[PDB]
Amino acid sequence: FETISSETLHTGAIFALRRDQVRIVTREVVEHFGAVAIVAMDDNGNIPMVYQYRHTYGRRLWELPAGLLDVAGEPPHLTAARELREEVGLQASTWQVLVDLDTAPGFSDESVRVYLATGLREVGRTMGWYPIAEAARRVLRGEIVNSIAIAGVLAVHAVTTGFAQPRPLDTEWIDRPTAFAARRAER
Amino acid sequence: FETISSETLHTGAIFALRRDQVRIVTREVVEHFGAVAIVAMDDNGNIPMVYQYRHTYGRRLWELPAGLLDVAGEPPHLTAARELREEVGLQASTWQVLVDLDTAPGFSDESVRVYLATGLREVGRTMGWYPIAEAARRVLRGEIVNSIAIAGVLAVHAVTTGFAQPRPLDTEWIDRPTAFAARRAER
Ligand SMILES: Nc1ncnc2c1ncn2C1O[C@H](COP(=O)(O)CP(=O)(O)O)[C@@H](O)[C@H]1O
Ligand SMILES: Nc1ncnc2c1ncn2C1O[C@H](COP(=O)(O)CP(=O)(O)O)[C@@H](O)[C@H]1O
Ligand SMILES: [Mn+2]
Ligand SMILES: [Mn+2]
Repeated sequence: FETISSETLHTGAIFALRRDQVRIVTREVVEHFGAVAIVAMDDNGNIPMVYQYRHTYGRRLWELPAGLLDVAGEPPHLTAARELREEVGLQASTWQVLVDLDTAPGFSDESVRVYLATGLREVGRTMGWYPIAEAARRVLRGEIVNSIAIAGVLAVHAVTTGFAQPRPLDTEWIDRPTAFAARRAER
Repeated sequence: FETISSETLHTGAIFALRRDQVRIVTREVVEHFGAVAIVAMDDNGNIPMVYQYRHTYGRRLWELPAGLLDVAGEPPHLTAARELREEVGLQASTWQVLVDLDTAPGFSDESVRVYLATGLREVGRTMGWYPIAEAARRVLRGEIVNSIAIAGVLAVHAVTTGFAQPRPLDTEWIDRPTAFAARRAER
């Protein structure tokens, strides 16, 4: 395939809308910053989750601590470590890559890197703590629907059961977004 | 919270962009049709997956058979049964709800219902067949990143391991989108 022409329709606060012609076909893309989420597992197999209101659905959803990659030039896991601290007041000595997910491949370039933080330390000075098995059962019961949350909860669940393994921080993040950030539409 | 004012910025082919003022805060929302995906598991624990090019990432991704809810008034599982047939040429006698996922809760109202189709029959007249365990290991290895795919693969993996259970077709789909379809911006 090949992009014959790109046309920017709208630039917003956190994303930009663009319309391209391909291969001929029309493809409207939503350029996003990209984001990072954290699955902080403690010594007893529990992870913290936040209950946040999502205007898109008009209700609160259970999710993993997460943030947008809106900090130009800042390393993803640095962003992730900051959000973990600010969201649930936790510092972690060990960071690994749990799972990368492309949220809506159909119309957006957003990709989210989910980290697995361990060696937890309570620092600083709404949310709840869930045993991984429960968080997982909550997913399968529809109580956790946020795609990022589902991916992280079930991934660490595969790890906690010995089925799979975490990964190094230098693991390549293939689809990390760059378009919107490259615009640098701020001043 | 409360929407003080909604402003439609752009209506596209498969989604519409809208900007609302809330509670005051600005929230730009991408109205989507919603979609359905299928995890068709055969008598031996294998599921079919398609390899499709995603312009948003400029490469091909491994995904579950899926379709947009662009068929006005058509029941979701009917849409799902049609896509399963057209995508991998399979008919299924048993349909259950596996998992619902809200793709990018941060800026879109898109929600996807993932079904678990069993009692498979090859009908009709690129894709591949994967043992659930492998598909799962592929997710944890980053070879499967599509959020819908990750959610479906790992969910059916929790079911195949006896950890969780599928669900009835009448299971409420809380976040099923309605905004864009309610516009009926076609003729
Ligand atoms: N980002 C986009 N912008 C404009 N049209 C899109 C689009 N993404 C998909 N479409 C389209 O919507 C219709 C069906 O698309 P797909 O069957 O590729 C969706 P799916 O497998 O990605 O869920 C096609 O006719 C095509 O116009
Ligand atoms: N859909 C949207 N439209 C306009 N601004 C948005 C937005 N979604 C989030 N923002 C915002 O981006 C900044 C941080 O947002 P959040 O920390 O709520 C993101 P996250 O937990 O949803 O990943 C806020 O200053 C706010 O403007
Ligand atoms: Mn956040
Ligand atoms: Mn499709």
